[PDB]
Amino acid sequence: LSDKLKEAETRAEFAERSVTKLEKSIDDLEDELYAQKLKYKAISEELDHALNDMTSI
Amino acid sequence: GKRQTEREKKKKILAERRKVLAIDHLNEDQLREKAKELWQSIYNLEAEKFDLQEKFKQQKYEINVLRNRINDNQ
Amino acid sequence: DEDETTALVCDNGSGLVKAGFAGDDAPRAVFPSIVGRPRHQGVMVGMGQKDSYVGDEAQSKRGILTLKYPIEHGIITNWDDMEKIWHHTFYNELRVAPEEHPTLLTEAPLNPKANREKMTQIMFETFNVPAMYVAIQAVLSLYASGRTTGIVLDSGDGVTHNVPIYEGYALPHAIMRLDLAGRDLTDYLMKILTERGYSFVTTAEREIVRDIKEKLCYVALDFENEMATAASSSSLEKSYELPDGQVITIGNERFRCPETLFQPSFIGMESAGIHETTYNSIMKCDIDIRKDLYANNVMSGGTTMYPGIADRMQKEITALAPSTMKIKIIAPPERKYSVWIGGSILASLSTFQQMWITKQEYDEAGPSIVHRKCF
Amino acid sequence: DEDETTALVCDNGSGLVKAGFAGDDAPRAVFPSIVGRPRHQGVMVGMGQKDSYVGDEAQSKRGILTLKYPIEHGIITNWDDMEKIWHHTFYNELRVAPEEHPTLLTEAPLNPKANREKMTQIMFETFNVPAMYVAIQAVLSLYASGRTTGIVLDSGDGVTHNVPIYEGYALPHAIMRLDLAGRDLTDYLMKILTERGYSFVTTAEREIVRDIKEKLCYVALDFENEMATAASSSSLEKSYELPDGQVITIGNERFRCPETLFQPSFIGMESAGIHETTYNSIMKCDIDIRKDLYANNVMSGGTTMYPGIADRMQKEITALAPSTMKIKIIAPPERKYSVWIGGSILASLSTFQQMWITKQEYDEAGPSIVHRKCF
Amino acid sequence: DEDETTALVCDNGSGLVKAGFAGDDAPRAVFPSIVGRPRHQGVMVGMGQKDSYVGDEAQSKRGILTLKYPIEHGIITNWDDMEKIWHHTFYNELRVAPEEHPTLLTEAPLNPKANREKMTQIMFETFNVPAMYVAIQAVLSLYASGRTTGIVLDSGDGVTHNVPIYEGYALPHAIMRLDLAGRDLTDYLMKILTERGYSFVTTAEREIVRDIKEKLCYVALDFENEMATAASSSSLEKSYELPDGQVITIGNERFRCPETLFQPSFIGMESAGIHETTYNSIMKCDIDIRKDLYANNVMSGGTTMYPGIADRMQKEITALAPSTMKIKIIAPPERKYSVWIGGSILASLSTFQQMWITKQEYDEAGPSIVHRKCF
Ligand SMILES: Nc1ncnc2c1ncn2[C@@H]1O[C@H](COP(=O)(O)OP(=O)(O)O)[C@@H](O)[C@H]1O
Ligand SMILES: Nc1ncnc2c1ncn2[C@@H]1O[C@H](COP(=O)(O)OP(=O)(O)O)[C@@H](O)[C@H]1O
Ligand SMILES: Nc1ncnc2c1ncn2[C@@H]1O[C@H](COP(=O)(O)OP(=O)(O)O)[C@@H](O)[C@H]1O
Ligand SMILES: [Mg+2]
Ligand SMILES: [Mg+2]
Ligand SMILES: [Mg+2]
Repeated sequence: LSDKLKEAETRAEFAERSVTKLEKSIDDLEDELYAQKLKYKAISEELDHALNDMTSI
Repeated sequence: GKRQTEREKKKKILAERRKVLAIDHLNEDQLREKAKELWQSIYNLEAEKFDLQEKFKQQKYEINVLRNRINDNQ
Repeated sequence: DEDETTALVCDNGSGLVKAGFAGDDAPRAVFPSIVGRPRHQGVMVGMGQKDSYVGDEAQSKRGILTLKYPIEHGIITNWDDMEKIWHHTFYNELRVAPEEHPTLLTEAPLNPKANREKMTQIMFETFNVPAMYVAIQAVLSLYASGRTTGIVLDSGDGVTHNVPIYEGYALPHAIMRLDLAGRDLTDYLMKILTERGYSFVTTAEREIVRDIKEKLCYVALDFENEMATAASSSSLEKSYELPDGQVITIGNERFRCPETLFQPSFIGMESAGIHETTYNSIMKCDIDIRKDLYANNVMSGGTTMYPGIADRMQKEITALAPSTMKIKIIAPPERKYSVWIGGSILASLSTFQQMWITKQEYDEAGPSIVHRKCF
Repeated sequence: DEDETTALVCDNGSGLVKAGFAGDDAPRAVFPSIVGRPRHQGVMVGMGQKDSYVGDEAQSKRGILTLKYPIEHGIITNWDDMEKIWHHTFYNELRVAPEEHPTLLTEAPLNPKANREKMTQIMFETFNVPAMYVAIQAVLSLYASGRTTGIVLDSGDGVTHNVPIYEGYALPHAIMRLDLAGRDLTDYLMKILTERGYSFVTTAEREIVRDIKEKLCYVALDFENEMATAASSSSLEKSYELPDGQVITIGNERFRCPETLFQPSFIGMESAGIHETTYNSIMKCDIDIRKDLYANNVMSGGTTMYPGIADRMQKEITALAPSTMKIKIIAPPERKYSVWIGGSILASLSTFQQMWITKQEYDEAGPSIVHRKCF
Repeated sequence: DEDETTALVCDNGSGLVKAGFAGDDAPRAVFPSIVGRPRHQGVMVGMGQKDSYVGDEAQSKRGILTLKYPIEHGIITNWDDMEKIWHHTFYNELRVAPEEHPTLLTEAPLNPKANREKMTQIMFETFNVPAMYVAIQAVLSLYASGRTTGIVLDSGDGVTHNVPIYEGYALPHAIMRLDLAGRDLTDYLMKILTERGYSFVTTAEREIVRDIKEKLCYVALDFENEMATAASSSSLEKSYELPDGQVITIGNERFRCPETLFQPSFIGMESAGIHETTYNSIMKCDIDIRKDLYANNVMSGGTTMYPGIADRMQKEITALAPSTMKIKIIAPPERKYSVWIGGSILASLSTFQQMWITKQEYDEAGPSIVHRKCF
């Protein structure tokens, strides 16, 4: 039973480290995705102003 | 590890003699006489120190004397 | 025991021999690559006169037997140990003779010609084998991964191979082998533990600390920050219980042991870390496929069983390469056996049954010609 | 030491720096292009605090100093190494300051603009030099050859330039540079020797095997036939004695090392061999002068010191071109220094003394305008 | 007694403490590293109540005092013995306080961190010392040798260190310590003398036989041949006269005692002999400098005072290494004190006077930071 308990402790230590790394990676990927979305919408606003002046021609 | 504790005890031995002082329950006149007892403690302390100093000097002469004996019967 | 005439897949990887029949999903006979030699001479009567232990028989007794590694950095040192480990695997575990089925062996990339000719000669002349075949590990690992693109990083015990394969295409010019792996990490942990205070200088303890590393040692996500926060340790240091009972206390050393891979300067070698060498290899490839190599990088080897390698690789590559593209790193579960698994799925094809090398053609051609035929 | 106000000819060729005063027939200060950095940090007291070795001082100690190449393929990687090698050549060997005589430097064909502007700026702003001049190597080599017609093949250490000049006329459109030279040959020999069995992965051994190649490696007159006759070797394989004493045995590999030049496919590059690229360059020229280019082809570069290049070139060109005309290939003795020799005979003319670029006009014009003035 | 404000060089080597002022050529206070402790309790009145003897005071009386070794294999066992030996050296022989001059101590390579922090704390907190410095023995020995290249073999009493230094460059990765030295040789001689017939099991006799070994025991030039010719002894066996008067007769055992160094199997350890370990260390170094390490090998330690070590080393290395180069072994006279001598010449430099560690910075930083500053 001591061997089994030590095996379980290592298994969960591994799974918990995996949990923390996956959560950190998820947070980072969300940050990247929505920053990129913001950049896309910003260049969209640039196109909006550009078309407005082009109509102003 | 006990030697580190020995140095810690050296500081702890200096620490033991000092105790918290309370100036809130005392009035104007009593504090003065209490200051005087603190002063006498100071006096007392230096006296013993002085003694030690003089003894130290004496002891050093002893050492010197002792050394000569081993240099005369070798 | 076996009713199918199929090749025996025997992965003789450095540190662990994994043998089993083709078609299986995992090796049945898994034992370390070690040979135990009787050190002294006993006047006792009745014990086994066997002069050469192997495998679990040697692992069970490491205090009496001087331990010798049958493979070093990749180059085969002693051939008697080779004959011992194959003869043992054949006539002690599998309970089958090699005279009835083929044998698909797996060798490391960029190995000496003497090694290949020697093993082939022992497998043809001495043992009567109908057919042999040498295969590189990286291809079989990519097979088991279920893809055709990516750079396989195989970190065994004494050698580390980086092999790029894009669209099912090998690149023999870019394969660069570097002898940094589990043995140099065991040596680094041993010298730093000797620095801690517990000094040992025998191989049995070395194997014990190797097992301790396999069980506990992990990779750090930020080396210097972990050093600072471990200066005042609380939960960062762990107290391990030796199988003998002696209470060992190991703190930061864990996540500083594999760090030697990222900083070879610790062992005073001008070689670059595994990540930097892989990055340089990517520059050596063409630009067109570099993004695909970034998106399909695969890992192999037992050394990759440590927790925290994927994240460390991602941060290091992101710091080295631009951060505009997408650089996903994929590590298939049970990657260590994946190589062997590949062997199994490679031995069931009829075409592969047509690509074997029989005895007669080898005998007339000779071993060197056989080397030309394979590549 | 010098009583004549003449430019210092300093050929900074890739792999070997050759510096000397104008008028001489050979460079006095010849040292490899390498920079040795202290790898570790010593607690020792008294040794030179110098943090940057160079030249023979680095060659004498290659085990302690990590070696970095100051030039790669042609593009200058680090400028600190540039300042180090010139400052060393000025204040350690020649024992003369650049503030008293000009300096005729030689640069490779088709080099980056950043390289030229950088070296010119270090030679004008930092060091006080009365006048600078950049010159292409091919023209000076053709000068030293004593002709005005032919195609110069300059094979340095990391780059190979084919430059056609007919009747003294340069062709900046046909100059094609290809980064195949001595370093890629050293890498090929290293990987094939690792295939033989002796594996190394450090730069000091790389330089040692480079020297071994320079001394022994030659070009084959018939690759496949030599392969067949070397299969059963007797006098074809030679046993070399390493300067350390280890007995190395090298057979066919020698005459298969430079063969990579003729078959770039060995390094997995779509580029064509040096002979085929030269042949294509000849087609790119006009037909009228093609025969003259066939009859006046000249070679340059240290890599051409191998025995058997002239015959191999003759057979390959005869197999590619018709065999009706006459295709004589001329290689002047001591061709490697010939370039530098040219510099010497180019710095003694009064007209060339009138074609220098003084500080003031460069300062007002700026470096870019200086680039326009030269070409 | 001392009119110069210079550091006291106190080499606390295992087995013999050698203390003296800087500038001298030999230690004035030389005494064994032993602590004699009152075993019984006496009802007598008038004798010294001192509860802890040290040095010659303990050597003069070994029958009453149980002897304890203050150092074992390198790791400090008891710190009270440390405080005893320094306090004794300060206030019984040198007749000088540590509050007036620095102190340059010498420690063994690859020692525990606890040892260093402990000695530094006893030298700063308890004793008021203006400045401390820890130094490795190998560097000072190479200094006293008057060179900058070679591999120092320091064989003390309970530990043996092989330290390669080429062109004044330490190699902390190659330093390998092995606990085979004079104590294990004394134990081997004791058990083989017990096998001869004279059995003893007390430490005083152990020290006596240690002295007998130091005086008589030598190294053999050919072990098996000496065994054969000693089978019929005549002049090969010698009759020694014990200081007590008992007539001891010792024959071949002499030149078989240090042989255990060359064959650790005698003590049932898988470790390799000192010569084979040094040879392996040489392979671990780079090839370029290996010849220089062969030509500049230096020895240190009291154990090297036996006659016949140089020749044995030469034959063993010649049998192991090739016999084409030149392998000269140099042993400077009075090598044992050379280390200490180095200390003296190291404490007279003004720069070294600038590399000391004062109390205040250590107190704020703490001992661990001090460890980082030194290395
Ligand atoms: N379960 C494990 N956990 C951690 N490390 C391991 C494990 N199994 C093997 N290793 C390490 O991997 C190395 C051996 O790998 P190897 O068996 O050669 O991989 P492969 O068989 O994929 O080539 C050894 O250095 C060992 O320390
Ligand atoms: N004596 C020699 N024998 C063979 N090869 C040489 C020799 N000297 C130089 N080389 C090769 O030439 C290259 C360097 O040529 P380099 O000095 O740039 O020629 P150049 O100075 O004419 O431009 C290196 O790769 C080196 O291997
Ligand atoms: N004069 C001598 N002759 C033979 N052996 C000696 C002598 N002096 C010391 N030794 C041996 O050397 C060991 C102690 O060496 P040590 O004093 O530590 O050398 P170092 O001071 O150079 O480190 C002991 O085992 C002792 O047996
Ligand atoms: Mg592996
Ligand atoms: Mg050239
Ligand atoms: Mg010693």
